[PDB]
Parts: sequence; C-alpha cells; structure tokens
Amino acid sequence: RRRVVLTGFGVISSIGTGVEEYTAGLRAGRSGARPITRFDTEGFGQNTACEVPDFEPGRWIHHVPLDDMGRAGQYAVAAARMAVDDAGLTEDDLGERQAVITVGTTDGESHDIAVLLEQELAAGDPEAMDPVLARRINAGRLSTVIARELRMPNVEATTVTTACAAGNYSVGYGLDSIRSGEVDIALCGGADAVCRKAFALFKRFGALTPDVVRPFDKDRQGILTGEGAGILVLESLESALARGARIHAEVLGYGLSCDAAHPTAPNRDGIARGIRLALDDAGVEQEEIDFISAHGTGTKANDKTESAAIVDVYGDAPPRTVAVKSMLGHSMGAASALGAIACGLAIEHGFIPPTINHRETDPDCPLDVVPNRAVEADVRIVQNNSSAFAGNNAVLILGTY
Amino acid sequence: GTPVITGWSAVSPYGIGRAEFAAGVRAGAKTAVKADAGLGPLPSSDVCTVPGFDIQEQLGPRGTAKMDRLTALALVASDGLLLDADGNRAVATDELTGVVLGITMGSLENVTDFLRQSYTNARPFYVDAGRIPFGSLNHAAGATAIRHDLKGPNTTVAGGRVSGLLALNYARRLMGQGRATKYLVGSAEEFSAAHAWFEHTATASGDPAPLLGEGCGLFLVEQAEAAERPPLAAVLSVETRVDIDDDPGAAVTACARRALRRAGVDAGEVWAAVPCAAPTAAGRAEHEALAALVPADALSRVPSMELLGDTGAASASFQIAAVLAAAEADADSRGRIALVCAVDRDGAVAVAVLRLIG
Repeated sequence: RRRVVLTGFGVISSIGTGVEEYTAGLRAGRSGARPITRFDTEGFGQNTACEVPDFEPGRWIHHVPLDDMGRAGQYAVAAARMAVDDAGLTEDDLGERQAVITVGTTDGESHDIAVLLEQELAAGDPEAMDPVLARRINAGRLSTVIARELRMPNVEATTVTTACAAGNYSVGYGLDSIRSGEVDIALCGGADAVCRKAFALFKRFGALTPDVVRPFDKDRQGILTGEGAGILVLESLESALARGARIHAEVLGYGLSCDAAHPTAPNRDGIARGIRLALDDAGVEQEEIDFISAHGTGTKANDKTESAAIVDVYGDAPPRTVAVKSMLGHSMGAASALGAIACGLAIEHGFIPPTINHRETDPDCPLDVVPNRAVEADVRIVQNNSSAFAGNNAVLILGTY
Repeated sequence: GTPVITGWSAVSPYGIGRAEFAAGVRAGAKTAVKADAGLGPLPSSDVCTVPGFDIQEQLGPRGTAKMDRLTALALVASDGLLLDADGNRAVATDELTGVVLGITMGSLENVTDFLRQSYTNARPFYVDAGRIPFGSLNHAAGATAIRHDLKGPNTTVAGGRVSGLLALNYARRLMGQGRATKYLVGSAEEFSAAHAWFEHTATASGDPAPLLGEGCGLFLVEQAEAAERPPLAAVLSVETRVDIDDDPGAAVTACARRALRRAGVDAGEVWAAVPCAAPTAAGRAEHEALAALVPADALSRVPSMELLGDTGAASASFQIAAVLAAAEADADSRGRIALVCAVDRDGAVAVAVLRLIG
C-alpha cells in the first residue's frame, strides 16, 4: 500500500503564525488567551477567547480578493500558501497536478452570517443585507478559494463539516485519496473564525471557563473559543522523493467511528473504537505510541470520558496524554489540524508539548499530561484524537519517516 | 471492487418516497405552492416544499419539537432507504455501514433563529437551549446514525449543488480503502425563510427571486462483488474541478471529458445526461456545454427537474435519482451510460459517470 508523507505545514494560530513561531509557542507553553476584538462582548459577563492577534492577509493572499472571503476563508488560504511554501512547491509545481483540497470547519463564516442578520435587524428589512457577505457564507467556499489562490483547477474541493473533528477527517480523506493512487498530493486541514455564534453557544452550554483552560485538571471549568487554520501538504512518498522534498513526518493511518448515541455528549465506547480503528489502520500496537494529543477540551465531560476511553484501549498503561487546547483554546474544525501539525513537529523536533494551566491532575484521569512545560523525548509515533457533536470521532496516527 | 448503487430514496417537492419522486418526474408534475403565511415575508410567495410534511407526524413526539427541517428530511429519507413501506427492515447494516451527507450550510433557520435571539433577548446567550444540538452542520448525518444504530464512519461534506457528488466520491474512496463495506450517500437542503433571503441577497443584481425547492436524496452503495441486492448502477467515475477562470462551460466540458476518459467510455455512448440546471448564467453555460458534448437524445432521455425549483444541496442526489427512475422504467437502459453533472456558485464542478444495470 502507498506511503503518504507530510512535506509542508501552514499555521495561523493564537500562539504563532508560520511553522517556526508555532514550534516556539508549543515548546514554550505559550497561551493564546486574549481579549475578544471580533465582536461586541457586552452582556456575556466575560470577554476572553484565543483570537489570532495580528493577521496580515496581504502577506499571504495574492490572487483572491479579500472581500471574496470571510476571516475563516482568509485563514485557510493564508495557511495553504504557507504550507505549499513550507513544502517547496510553487504555483507552477501545483498547476497541472490532480489534487484533493479538503478544509474542515465547524462554523465557517458564521461571523458574516451574524453581520448579515445585524443589517436586517438595524433596517427591519432583509433588502439591507450585503450581497458581498451573502455570497461568501457557504462552507464549500473554504476549499474552492484555496484552489483559486493556488491556480489549481484540477482539484476536488471538499469542505468537511464534522464540527470539532473536521481537521482529522480532512487529513484522513487526503490519506485515503493518495493511497487510492488517484492523486499524489492533498492539501488538508481545518479553519474557523471566532464568532458570536460559537461564544454564545458554549456560554449557554456552561462550557466556557471563567478564567483559563485547564484540561485534565481536578478543577477544570471548560474551554475558550479559538480560531485559525492548519493546512498540511500530504504527498505520496514516491512523489516527495522524486522532487527531493523535505519530509516532516509520515501519515500512518486514521480511524473514524460514530457513537450512534447522543447529539452532543462524548461516548467512551465510540472514542475507544475510533482509537482502535486508527491503530489498526496505522499497523501499530498500543506499546509503540510515544504520546497522545488528546481532544482534551478542558470540560468536565470531555476529559473524564476521553481519559476513560484511552485507559480502556491502553489497558491501565496509557502513554503521556497532552492537551494542545490548553494553549490554543478550542479552534473548532481547525483544532485537530493544528493538533496534527503539533504532532508532526513533536516527531520531527523530539519534544512533547505541555498541558498548561495545570495545578492538579483529576484523580479520575490517571495520566501524565506533561504539565506546564514541554519535555524532550524520543518521539516516533503519535496519536491525535478528535471528537465532535453528532457522535463523530476521528483519530490520526503520525510516525517518523 | 466497483461501487454499485443498490437502492435509493427521496423526499422531494413531489412528496415522500421514491415512488412519489419517480411518478412526479415521469409526469412533469408542478410542485410550486403558495408559501405558508407562517414562514413570514419571503422574496417569492412561490415555493417547492415537500407536500404534507409535518416533522412530528413523520417522526413521532420524541426529540422532534425543536428538530430542524434538514435533519427531519434526512431521517425520513433514511427510513425510505433502509425500511420498506411498513417499517420492516429491508437493508441489513452494521458497524461497517458508512454515512456521508452533502449540504450547503446546514440549517440556516437554526443558526439565524439562534443569532436573532442573541441580538434581541435580555443577554446575548439567552437563546432557545433545546435548539442547540440541531444547529451542528453534521447533525443530520449524526441523527441518521443514532436512528439506525450506525457506529461506522459518519461524515458531512459541504459544496452546495455538487455536495451529493463530493459525498459519492468520498464514499467511493473510503470503501476502496476498506473503511466501510456499505454506505448511505446523499445530500439535503431544507426550505427556510433565512435560506430564501440569503439566496435573494447572493444572486446577481436584479436576477429574478428564484423558485426554491428542498428535500433529500439518499443511495445505498455496496461493492459489486459483495452486493446483497441487484446493482441499479455502477459508479465508473466521479471527477471534479474548480472553475478558477469563471468559465463554467469550459470547466464542465473539461470535467465531463475527464470523467468519460476515466470511465473508459466515448461521449457518444452517453444514454442519459442530467445537468443541475441552476437558474443562473453558470447553469445555462453548463447546459450548453453538455448540449455540445453528449448526444442530444441523452439530454431529453430524462424529464426536466426545473419544476422542483432550485433544490440547492439536494440537486445532484435528485439528478442521480431521476436517472435511476428513468433506467428502471426503460429495459433498454441495461448496460448504458448515464452522466450527472453540477456546478456550484462557490466554483466546484463535478461529473459522475454511471453504468446502468438493474
């Protein structure tokens, strides 16, 4: 069966833009938490999220007019340009090449949907709504604008809408697409943008922390909303070696499971099945996993249930289990993509990113979460977990090349 | 290992079920009705809604009071696909049965009702909390899995008019990698006031307020060698492009020529060709591209869908369903080629090539 490698990473995150800044943020245990600037927070009783602080779209986007995209599309396109540059691929290298472009999202341009609704409400008239926003709100656009920016017409542009697991589904679809032999390159990841919809949703669910995100902490109080984009360049090994690509890591396998249970609660059995399916697809045993990048949102329900699924599969000897969302907050569809890139960098650079804001591990999560500071480690094989509303689970296994 | 479609179902402006859909297509039935005053002001009073569709009447009293129409449309279609007319189990499923649904942007009714409550209630998270689960873009696909106990792969893809064909290709690839032995594949779009106003806003300056439809088409997909039922059609190819030069005619032509080449067939073999017939310049360009590429008799083989109105993400699924309904009605369809294509406003173009069997 065909080997698939990661040749390029593109990162727009609350802790760093670009591979070098993101690597430094992960190693340093940087927090992405800062005041919300995207929308009016009056009445929420809190105003912290993990926004991208200094986004300069002009620095990455050349061809697609900016008003053709909301912030989520701009993040996806900027990260895809950074990824192809990190892969040493030019627009000319990409042009002809049959490709899959797959972007995961939870909310897409839900900020623009809110702005359209403000226009209707202020006017009392739906005719006041801006056609420029209306034209860019559909999730399918997040994948097509990358093909437009990169001048790639021979593209399957699929936006995967599996909410908080979407990045891992996208990377997996790229793996399956290249393994099929039908393409030798896929641009895969996830993108979302901070918005009133996500902030209000998590607040009303009682899932927002009043202060900081403490995954697996005994006194954890929930999440901060985040945003950004991670785009990964997947290539057949044959194609990467033929053009002398630098390989960050190998994609070994993934697993998809559905809880078929509840529309918002996590499920121990569904998460455990996703993990086992991923290990089977990757052809690896539990004992070979150096650490797990947990979905690890810092809610009471998520971390208890995910720990129990991990303890279940790994038989009371789990590996180090860390929560990148401690640093990033919850970047929704992007979370698992930024997690996958963190895992690839951990493999390449021999370090485990920390679970920050950690005071005391929940006794019911008997895990080494690598609290507060990164450690150096011989990192060869890494599991990246994701779970979502509607019972959707996706687990990704990356290895050393 | 060619994927075969072994079953289908539809909830459409023709009514509930594949038999209603088949009859309406064959009849060229009109589906446009005056909108319920309950929907409130609309850009057009004419709509192509699913007739006699009440969520609680169809699905019962449990978890249905706050359910989005999109989810309800997918669940009723899933019953049509997996159950017979009396609720008996017609299709055996297991943990290797995948689900993939194509959408535009989920329930715009749910997200706009939520945000409207955010803007207008005493505090900006004082919303209907019971509607929150139904808002997720993947809710319809997840609800289908809860309903039929489908623990296997569960995926939702966007892409609007091409979403049914992106779903089909996604299923084809994951089946080829052994992630599933069977798949429920299709696409769905609800009618909503929010969707109708967003479409009116997005359409080219002074275009007429479009006639909008709704519904869900679903297919049962199996590997040819392992099929537990007679194949209705083999999926020979699904090819995609992005129209980066805003030339949808050229993008359709290039996509269809590649899909036919990958299928190993000449354009002259095409027996039925069904384009998405978007009520746009891109839709007319798609029609003219096909009218030059395939035999003229292929374009008139399948009655026009135009009286369903614009069915958004349901489009390509309804197009495949029309092809299967035509094939079933014509013994001469056996071993012939069908082509389905669609163009989405966001730039994606997709073409599927089927060998009809039956």
